Amino acid sequence: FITANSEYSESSSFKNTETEKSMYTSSRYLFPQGRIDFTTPDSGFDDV
Amino acid sequence: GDTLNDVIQDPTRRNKLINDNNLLKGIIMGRDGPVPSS
Repeated sequence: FITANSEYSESSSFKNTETEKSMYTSSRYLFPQGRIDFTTPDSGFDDV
Repeated sequence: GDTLNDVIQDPTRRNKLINDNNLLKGIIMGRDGPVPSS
């Protein structure tokens, strides 16, 4: 004499992305010409 | 096409070569490495 029905459907979804980037550049141009010296009294040299 | 001969025969060029290369100066062998003497 009677019929009954029930349904229950549940769903879940999840996504997660993490991105990291890093860059570094170092340039050095070294163009020497020479060296200059001064004489300290402890050296004992006549040019002081 | 000059060579070392043309440099050496000219006193100005010969002395420029000697001076710019520290050819009259010894080398200090320090613990940090060799350095030309003044």
